[PDB]
Amino acid sequence: NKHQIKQAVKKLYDIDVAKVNTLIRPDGEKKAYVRLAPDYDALDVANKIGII
Amino acid sequence: HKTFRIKRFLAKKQKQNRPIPQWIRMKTGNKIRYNKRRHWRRTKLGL
Amino acid sequence: PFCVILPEIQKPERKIQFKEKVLWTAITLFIFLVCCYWMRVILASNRGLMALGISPIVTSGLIMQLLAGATPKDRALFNGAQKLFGMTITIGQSIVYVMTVCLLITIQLFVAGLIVLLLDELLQKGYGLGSGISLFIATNICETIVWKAFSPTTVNTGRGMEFEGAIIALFHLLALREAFYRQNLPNLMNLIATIFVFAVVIYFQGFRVDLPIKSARYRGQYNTYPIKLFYTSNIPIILQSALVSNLYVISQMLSPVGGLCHYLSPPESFGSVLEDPVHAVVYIVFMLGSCAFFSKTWIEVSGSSAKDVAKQLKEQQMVMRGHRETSMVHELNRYIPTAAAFGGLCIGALSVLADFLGAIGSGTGILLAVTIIYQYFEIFVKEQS
Amino acid sequence: FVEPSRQFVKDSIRLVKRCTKPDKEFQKIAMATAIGFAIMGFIGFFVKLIHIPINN
Repeated sequence: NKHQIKQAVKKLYDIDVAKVNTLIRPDGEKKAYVRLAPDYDALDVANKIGII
Repeated sequence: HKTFRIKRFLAKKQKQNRPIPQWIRMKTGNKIRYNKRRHWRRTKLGL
Repeated sequence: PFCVILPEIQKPERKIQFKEKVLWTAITLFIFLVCCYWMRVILASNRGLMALGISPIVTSGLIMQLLAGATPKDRALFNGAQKLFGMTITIGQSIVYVMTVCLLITIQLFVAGLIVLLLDELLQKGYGLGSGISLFIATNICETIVWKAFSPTTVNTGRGMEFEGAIIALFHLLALREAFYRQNLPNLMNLIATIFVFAVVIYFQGFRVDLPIKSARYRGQYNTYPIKLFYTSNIPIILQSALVSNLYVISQMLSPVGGLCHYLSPPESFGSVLEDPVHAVVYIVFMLGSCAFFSKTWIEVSGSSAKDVAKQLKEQQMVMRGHRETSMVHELNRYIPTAAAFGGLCIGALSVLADFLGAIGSGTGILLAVTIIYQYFEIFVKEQS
Repeated sequence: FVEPSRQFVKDSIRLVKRCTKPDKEFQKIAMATAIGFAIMGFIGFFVKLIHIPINN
């Protein structure tokens, strides 16, 4: 759920989360849009993770 | 308007509607030549 | 209308084993090296009838191609037009030698008129050791490899015996002063620094951003489009900075290590030289900036920008995993433009590190050598399963 | 106004983070490349040591 996803993202990537939206894709996977805090650049964080 | 169970059934039925990988045709004892394909109009799901 | 009276030459159209190319195409350069602007020598050659013959032969091809681009009728004008400039280029260096009875010396050029013209077309077919870069690597590595063999074969002494070599001279010195003066034949110390340059460059050579790519029709295997960190062949980048350095020097000489204008000059000293940093630090700043400037502009003209790469991939029917065709460019733009700017900066910085450390080959030029020998390495590995 | 400079270096940093580099993998990849470079240099040394015996 959104609480668990937010906590997991915070712990794994050492960042702050503004909010989390979730959907369940028509292939059965759950997709989460994690909006980060304004003081965090999602582009730099994505580069740290490996994407983009 | 769907339930979670119906949607999961539909997702599984969607993930099964793909062609066989081509490299499976190269195996030593392969008898398959193509895929149990389902079309939304030609055959209806068990619902 | 007067150019349709010259025929052309034929070429083979059959598979050729690699052994023939590696054994036969790598030889016959000794005739040009029978005799083996001293700073300017690094451009093509050293002797001023032998001349160079590296730049003119490819220059003729460049001229003919640009004239074509400025069809069987034009095709017949390709191999025939090189002979028009073949005599001009040969006499061009000789007349330069004359300016800076001497007419009798022109008989020596009779043999040299056609020595390299025949080899120009033949070497291209086969393995792929063409574009004159095979000549450059052979001579550039030669000054590095035969440098060791020079010491046993050197006859000149100067002040200490050298006919018997200098690497092992325990009888001559011993006590023994292993820390001798490396002002001539630095063979003992420069090899220590140069191997460091070889190791660092190859490490930065393997840097690349791997972009996921798939066929637009088949589900299955995923391939990666490699965008190298340099992303530009070393010759396009380093030559554009080498040519301007040579052009600067020849201009000042016509109009600098001694008795010459010293406004702009590369630092050169054992260890470190520092009297006014306003000269040393400026040199690297102009060297780094020019390299990135040259590398960034090359992709805009060589058809290797992000826009052109996507057109190549669209032609080959390759797509990103979850992006449209139009989003190919944007993902390429994430890495391609900055790789050329930073890759050119890095390769320029490697030259500064190579020059400052005083490696074999005076630092510059070895970057060209290490890259090209790597360039044919990818051929070598893929041809061996 | 110096912001593009601050941009460029940052982008460079990202490239280095995005670029695949030999990490254990350093040993394997660097050793393979160094062996290839060494054998190619040995071939170059061998091919360019033929005209010397003319003077001895």
